[PDB]
Amino acid sequence: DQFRAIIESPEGAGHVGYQYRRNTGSTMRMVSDVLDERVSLWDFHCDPSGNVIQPGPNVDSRQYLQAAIDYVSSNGGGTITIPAGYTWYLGSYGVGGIAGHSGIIQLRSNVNLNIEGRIHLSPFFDLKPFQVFVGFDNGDPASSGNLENCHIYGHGVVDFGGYEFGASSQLRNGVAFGRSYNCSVTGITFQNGDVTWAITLGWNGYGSNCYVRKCRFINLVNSSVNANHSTVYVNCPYSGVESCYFSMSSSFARNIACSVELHQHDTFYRGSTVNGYCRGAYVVMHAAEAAGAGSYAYNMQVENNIAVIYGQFVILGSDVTATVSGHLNDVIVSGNIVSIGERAAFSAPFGAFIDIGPDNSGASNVQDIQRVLVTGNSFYAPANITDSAAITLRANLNGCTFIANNFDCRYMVYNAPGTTSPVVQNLVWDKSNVIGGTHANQRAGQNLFDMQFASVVNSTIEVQLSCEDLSMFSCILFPASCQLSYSKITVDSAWTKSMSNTAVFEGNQQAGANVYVSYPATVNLTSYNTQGAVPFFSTDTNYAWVTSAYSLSINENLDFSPPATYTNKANGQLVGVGYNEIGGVRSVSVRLMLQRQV
Amino acid sequence: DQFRAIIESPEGAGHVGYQYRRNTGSTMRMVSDVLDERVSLWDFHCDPSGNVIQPGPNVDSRQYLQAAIDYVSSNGGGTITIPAGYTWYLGSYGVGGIAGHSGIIQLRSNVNLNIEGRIHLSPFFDLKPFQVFVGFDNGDPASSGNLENCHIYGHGVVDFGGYEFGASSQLRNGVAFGRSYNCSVTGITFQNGDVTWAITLGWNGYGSNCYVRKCRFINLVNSSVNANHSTVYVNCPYSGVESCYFSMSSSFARNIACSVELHQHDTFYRGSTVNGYCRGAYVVMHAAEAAGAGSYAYNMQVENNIAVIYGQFVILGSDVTATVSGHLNDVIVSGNIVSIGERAAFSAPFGAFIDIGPDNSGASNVQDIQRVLVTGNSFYAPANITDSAAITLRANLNGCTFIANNFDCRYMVYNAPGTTSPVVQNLVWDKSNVIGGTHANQRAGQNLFDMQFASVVNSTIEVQLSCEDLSMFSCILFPASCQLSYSKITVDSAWTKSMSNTAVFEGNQQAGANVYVSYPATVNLTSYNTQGAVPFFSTDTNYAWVTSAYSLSINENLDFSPPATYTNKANGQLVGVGYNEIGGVRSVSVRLMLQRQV
Amino acid sequence: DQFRAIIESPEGAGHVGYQYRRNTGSTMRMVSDVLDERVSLWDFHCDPSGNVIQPGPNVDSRQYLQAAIDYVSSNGGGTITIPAGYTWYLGSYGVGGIAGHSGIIQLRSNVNLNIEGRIHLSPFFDLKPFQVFVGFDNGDPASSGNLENCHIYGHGVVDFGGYEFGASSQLRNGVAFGRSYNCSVTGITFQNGDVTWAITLGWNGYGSNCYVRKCRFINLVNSSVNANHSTVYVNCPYSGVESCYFSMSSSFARNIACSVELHQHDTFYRGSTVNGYCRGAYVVMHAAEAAGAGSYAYNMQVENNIAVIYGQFVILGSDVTATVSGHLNDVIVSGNIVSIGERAAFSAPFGAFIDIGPDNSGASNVQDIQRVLVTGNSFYAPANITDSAAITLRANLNGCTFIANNFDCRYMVYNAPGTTSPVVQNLVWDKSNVIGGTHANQRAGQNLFDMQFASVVNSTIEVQLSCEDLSMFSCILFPASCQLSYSKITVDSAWTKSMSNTAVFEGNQQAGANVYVSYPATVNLTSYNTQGAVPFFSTDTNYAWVTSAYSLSINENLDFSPPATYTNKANGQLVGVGYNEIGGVRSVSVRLMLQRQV
Ligand SMILES: CC(=O)N[C@H]1[C@H](O[C@@H]2[C@@H](O)[C@@H](O)O[C@H](CO)[C@@H]2O[C@H]2O[C@H](CO[C@@H]3O[C@@H](C)[C@H](O)[C@@H](O)[C@H]3O)[C@@H](O)[C@H](O)[C@H]2O)O[C@H](CO)[C@@H](O)[C@@H]1O
Ligand SMILES: CC(=O)N[C@H]1[C@H](O[C@@H]2[C@@H](O)[C@@H](O)O[C@H](CO)[C@@H]2O[C@H]2O[C@H](CO[C@@H]3O[C@@H](C)[C@H](O)[C@@H](O)[C@H]3O)[C@@H](O)[C@H](O)[C@H]2O)O[C@H](CO)[C@@H](O)[C@@H]1O
Ligand SMILES: CC(=O)N[C@H]1[C@H](O[C@@H]2[C@@H](O)[C@@H](O)O[C@H](CO)[C@@H]2O[C@H]2O[C@H](CO[C@@H]3O[C@@H](C)[C@H](O)[C@@H](O)[C@H]3O)[C@@H](O)[C@H](O)[C@H]2O)O[C@H](CO)[C@@H](O)[C@@H]1O
Repeated sequence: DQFRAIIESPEGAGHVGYQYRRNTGSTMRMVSDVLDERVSLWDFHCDPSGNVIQPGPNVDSRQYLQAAIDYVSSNGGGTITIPAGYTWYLGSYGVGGIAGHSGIIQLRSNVNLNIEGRIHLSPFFDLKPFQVFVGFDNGDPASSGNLENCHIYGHGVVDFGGYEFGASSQLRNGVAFGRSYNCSVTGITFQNGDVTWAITLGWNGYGSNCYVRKCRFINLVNSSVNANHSTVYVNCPYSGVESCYFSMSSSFARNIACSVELHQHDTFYRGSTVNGYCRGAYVVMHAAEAAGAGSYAYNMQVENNIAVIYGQFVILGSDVTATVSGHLNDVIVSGNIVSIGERAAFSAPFGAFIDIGPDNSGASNVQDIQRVLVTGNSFYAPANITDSAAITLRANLNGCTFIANNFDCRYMVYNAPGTTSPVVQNLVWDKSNVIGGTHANQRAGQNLFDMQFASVVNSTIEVQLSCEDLSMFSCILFPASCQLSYSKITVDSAWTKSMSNTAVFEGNQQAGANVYVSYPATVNLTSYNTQGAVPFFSTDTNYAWVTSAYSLSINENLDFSPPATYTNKANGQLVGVGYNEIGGVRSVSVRLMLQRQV
Repeated sequence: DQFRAIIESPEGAGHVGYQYRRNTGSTMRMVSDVLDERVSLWDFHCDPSGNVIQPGPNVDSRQYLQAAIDYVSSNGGGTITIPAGYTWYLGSYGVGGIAGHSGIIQLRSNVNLNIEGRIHLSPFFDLKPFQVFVGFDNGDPASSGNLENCHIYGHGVVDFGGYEFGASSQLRNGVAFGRSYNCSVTGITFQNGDVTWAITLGWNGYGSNCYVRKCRFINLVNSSVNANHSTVYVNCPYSGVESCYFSMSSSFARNIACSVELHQHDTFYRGSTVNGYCRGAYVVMHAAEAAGAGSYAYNMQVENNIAVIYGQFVILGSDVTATVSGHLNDVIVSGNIVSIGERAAFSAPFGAFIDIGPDNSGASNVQDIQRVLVTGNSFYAPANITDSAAITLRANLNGCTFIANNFDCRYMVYNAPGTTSPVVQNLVWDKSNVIGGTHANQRAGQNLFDMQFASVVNSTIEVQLSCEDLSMFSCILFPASCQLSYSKITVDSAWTKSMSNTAVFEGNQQAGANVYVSYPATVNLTSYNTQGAVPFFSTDTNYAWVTSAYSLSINENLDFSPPATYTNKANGQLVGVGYNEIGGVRSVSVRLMLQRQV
Repeated sequence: DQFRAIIESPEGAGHVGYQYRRNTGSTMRMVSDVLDERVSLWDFHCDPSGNVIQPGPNVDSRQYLQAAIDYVSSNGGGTITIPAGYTWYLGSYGVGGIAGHSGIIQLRSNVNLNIEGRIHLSPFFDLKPFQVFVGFDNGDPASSGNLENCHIYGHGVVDFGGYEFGASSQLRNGVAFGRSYNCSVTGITFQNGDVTWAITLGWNGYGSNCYVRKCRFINLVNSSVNANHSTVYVNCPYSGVESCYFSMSSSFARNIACSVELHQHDTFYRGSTVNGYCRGAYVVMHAAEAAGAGSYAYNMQVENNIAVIYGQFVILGSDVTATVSGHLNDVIVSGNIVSIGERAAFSAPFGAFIDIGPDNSGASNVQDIQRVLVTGNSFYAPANITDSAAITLRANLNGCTFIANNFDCRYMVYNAPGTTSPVVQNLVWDKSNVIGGTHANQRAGQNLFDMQFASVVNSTIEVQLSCEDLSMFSCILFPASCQLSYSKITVDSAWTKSMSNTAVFEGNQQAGANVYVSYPATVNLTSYNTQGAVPFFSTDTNYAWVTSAYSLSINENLDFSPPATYTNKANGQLVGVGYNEIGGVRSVSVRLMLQRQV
């Protein structure tokens, strides 16, 4: 039986003819040709005699998956399926160029992985570093070639085995695409680990068009050893994260974990849900990462996300090295709904919607951050969380614009006294920002806008309360150490009638030539005796800076009326003309709106 | 011919050898192994002798599809293809655990359906209830196990046969995922029915990570019998609807159909287009649904949708049962563009962008709704639609914030007089909301903000017109039955010069100690005779509450000038100091901005 | 060997039995049946004897791909794979109905293309027109049938060969879906050409539910011959573009290329990144395109995009033909972050966030554009780019509303003097729009809001600076040729103290009966001699229109004080009552806020 021998051999399929649907005009093929149109791990998961090996906890699938990728790479590419209904364990390190990255599998250009089954790490990796899928082809990323056109997708799962880090200095990753152009991860669930990142895109600005979409990241920090975690790190331009789910349950994640970092221009983070993390996203130009795409991170978008976090939602930064200066500009943060989860005050990093963070070494005088728009977001922190702010402004800021947000937390603008002394320019807080009332009555000894800065210039703060909080010391306070110039600071009178202090300038900074200010105050006045039109003058002489003032109080009297409006005099008194129906010296205490140049 | 017999048998493929692309290092397989990597309905759509059966209107495909799902379930899962180019009819009910749900097909964990062809309901189902795909495994959902990792996707179609409901009490559904974790529907067209829902996600808070993406829902209500319709009902957290299309053509849909309901925390509805529906989305915490995820619906997002509807866009609610109280908070509604379609006034449910709706029994004193941000939306209703409002505020409200919207409809804030008397707290209407002019000249007898409430506290209404409408009775009216306290109510003077009434307080509520108000009014004044500085006093004594007023009128006179600014007196007169170049009693009628504590 | 003959024949696979996974309950099939479940180009890419032909630059694959589409069409449809690891060249025109469209491949209903490999145009097409994939079935689109349920998707590539246009009048396209219902392109990279469009959806309003998602468009203009380019043209309703990437590198693209055009109702452009283009999106109702969906483009959404462009971001338009009038309304532009790329002033079309453009023939008196909301966007242009505006308002406008944007460019509102004279209604510029300072000191001879119109009615401009720019001639200027009525124009005083001109009305238009205005000015006053309450009067008589004015200056004097507030007199003087502690004629120069009816 010669024909029998061929048919039963591995070339058997190549001798059975086939023509699509018996169509006379279709290609006369062999069964093997049609089967060759697809490829799976089963086609490489075999022993040296070619007998298929069943996957399992006792089998290391690494070499077989690598053989599949290497082969498909050699044919110009394709898509390898990792079959559903099986768990495929990885139990050794890869070799060659990915060894320097603690790599397991080496990705190759044009070779996609359709992961329908589960990929699981074996206990070999317990307490060890690892990067599961690596797209670099050299231990030195600077000498690595590119990875192009590599997509990982499916309904499958990458499971990191639950193993803790062995040492804080170790690094662990799921997918490092490397110097990556047109690469993506879609649909995959990454779970059950203690890792540094789940996915990294690009390398120091090298790369383009890399995306993470519709992925889940679940419980990826689990130990006190883990130094730091950011689930997706975007280090190439024209790249981003969309429609993903991020969840952590460990206490440690609330102190160290961030969902996304955006580190190059034209990058985005949109439409995603975050729970249990410390931080939402870093948006930062690191000078050390400026090689591939320049020293500017611009066109940065964080939009339409949903988050419960314990520290800061968006952290802005930029820094310098010996020879390069990083710049961050043209950022939009819009449409996000964010809360600080239930926690004790000071039990996690300081709660904030926006943080202007110092560099990794703690320097606050290196940053060049400007042209940032924060608009149409909602932020909430529970009433007990003292450490919650719309913005913690902890390093030099060259501009940030807030319009039409709803911020319901302890502070609006904050920086800790006796820490950094930021230089602030072009901070714009529009009157359309609504200040919520959750923290009313909690603010004893506190200033709602606590302006603990070296200096403030070209800034606008338009304070509008929407309910009373008589516990606060002031709506806005500038310590004497903070210079203030070419700025507009206003406090709307609504809900302020009973406040002893509204705006406080501890160095009398509101007297500056180009400071435009208005706020309520209580003023004692006394009139002359004259019947008829009669002047009223303030008893105090603290108003040399006031350009006009007007009454916010009713007049309980019949026989006279104080002035509706006032100007000042050289000695610092207010003066206006009221009316004595009957003569007599009058004395009244009136609530006035004090105005300077507005 | 022994070998011939084996090759022609069903085990024939298992005797033909194959090795991928003749690669010496690839697995030596059999053709059957490679074919076994995929699975379709054809592999189960056969008679008892194993002969394939062709689908068609005369064939019930249910048992075969169920057999396929049951089998793949037993192997740890996979994806069953429902082939393109065929219509597969379902013509009987399923059995076992899904019978209590009028179920047709029972879904099982890890078994995906790739629907490329059409699934059609046979006339067996005419006038009957049905739920086409059911993920519960018990008639009692409380005793049901979970459905996990079940995805339905493809370019295919579920067609409900056009059959009307037989009775209003019947229920019909397309996909009920059940107690559903990591389940989704993507790409599918659901059409041609009279159903209650197309898709339901979760059960009373049990479930997670369920999504509906890139689906179409077309003509899914067609009869007067249909009691109610919501196309997608999201009843588990961390779930949502994205990039879907919803269309109805029936008149009945304009009165009963909603596109989406969001009923648990961290849920979303984004980027979708709606036409022909009554309602856009319910966003509600039902106490009766609080078992799986708690009694709070928070982190609720409705964003970037496009809608033509006939009733209300977003309906907020919360309610209670004997032992549980539902709460709704931390909601964002942003970036939506919505219109009321062409219709006669009062011909469908009352038109609204936001509705604060009573509970199912009509109770308006059970709701706990707060921390809602409505920002950056546009709403339009044609000029004839009397029943159109930015917000219909019909039940107790604990807070809602409007910033930077464009509302072009009959009313801004409305509630019907002599219906409910809501208790209102923390209603914030920022001055950045633009009020359109489509309904100018239509408002005879109407108040633009009709404050028909029991009480209003800690609220802000900053009215800014952008064109004249002298037909309206007032910009804002508070009936004497509505208490008003700790609130700010302002009417900007632009386009108001000719209005007889701007703000109306029928119980003189603007006199409250912590009410901050400003609005224009016309006032008659008379001066004393004195040459020189001379007082002017109002003829009326209705101004005991005014803290200051200033002129909005020019002075046509040469020989005198009235005061630019006024205060009040104990008897309720305004008083200010003007100037008589020549003596004489003066009498003038002036438009003033009346101010209280602002 | 009779059995051998059958097995080796093209019917061989139809004689080898198969039963899925040896399941006794599965269908007893033949291998051919299972292989027949899929279909690829390999099944048709053969010679007349049925021998497979290898693709390559020397092989025209067109006829084979067409045969595949024609065949699958005949079976009710399916998905044809274009295999990965191969480049498939097209080298001739198609025949029949697509010839009138210079068509290569004719698409057919229900036949999807899964493009995993590359499709490349051969040099046959150099200097020639072409439309690669055409869904029309007639040379005359008006006589064409529909294309339904056609999806093109995959990780593959359409490469236009780099060939330049041969003549400016030629047209080139990638995918013309035609009269297209439920058609889409997903994941595909279109690159390396000189084309008119990459994708067109619909035809003159005929079509529905067509989408372009997750596609890349790279370097699709390369010559001075190319007349015009818009990458995706949306010409059917309920359709749009989402999550796409658009990049150009040619200088010509900066002058002629637009990323998207939206031309019918309920269409969108979202979540996309654009670099190197002239324009972002046209949003236009062309009367010539009103056949299929009506003469109104409404529910138009441009949201959450990222762009670097050289001309205009969003261009609005509508026009008329002999018998049809186009209307554009109900548009939202929100959440976009856009910059003008580095370029010399006037070196590309005039930079703008919004352009109200004239029609194709240059007519500016045909447009009906209204109910547009522009909110929560950021725009930046470098300081040297004189030709940069938030809005270039160059044709009649019936309404546009700006709320809560950040605009950092040369002009806010602009139209060139001595060009068109638009009639403007319902232009609303809310005070929540933040005006950036990049162009401070660059504005010599320029007006920030340059109101070069025939007339302005029912409009609001609330100017708020956030830093000083004393170079500008004025904040807002109306030439005498521009009528102004029923409008509100205000200039906030912050950063204006040193400006000689704030608001300028060259025809004294601010005196209109229903003009509501406020702005700062410097005024010289002189008092009478009288000790005590004493009048101050302006020296100039230019204030007959002023209803009130108040001091923006401090009083450096001890012996007297000028009035805090003023009204006017019939002769055009201001007058107020100040106070002389000691008698004497006083003379002062004061900065006042002039107010009319506000
Ligand atoms: C400036 C820089 O090194 N950037 C890295 C980036 O590094 C981050 C750093 O920005 C900071 O965020 O903290 C974390 C700590 O978790 C990172 O630092 C750690 O990792 C870097 C990167 O690691 C090296 O380079 C990789 C490409 C190799 O695969 C890896 O084996 C290792 O050689 C390391 O230099 C630090 O010492 C370590 O603390 O990380 C991103 C994402 O991986 C990378 O793109 C960028 O170059
Ligand atoms: C409190 C509650 O029952 N919630 C149901 C939800 O029910 C809605 C209800 O919220 C209201 O919206 O009106 C509609 C009417 O169209 C619904 O009520 C109708 O359906 C419910 C649910 O049906 C039962 O439970 C299902 C899980 C079974 O499959 C079904 O066979 C039936 O036993 C019913 O109790 C009402 O009497 C009926 O009027 O509906 C959602 C979505 O299905 C569900 O998740 C939730 O538990
Ligand atoms: C009114 C109109 O013709 N609309 C066309 C649309 O045409 C655009 C036009 O709106 C303008 O934008 O400039 C460009 C120039 O690049 C277009 O005009 C050019 O193309 C049109 C359309 O071409 C004809 O009709 C197609 C359906 C055929 O496939 C083609 O072979 C040709 O017969 C042409 O009439 C102009 O003369 C030419 O300058 O284009 C869109 C998208 O294709 C189309 O849907 C709409 O009908």
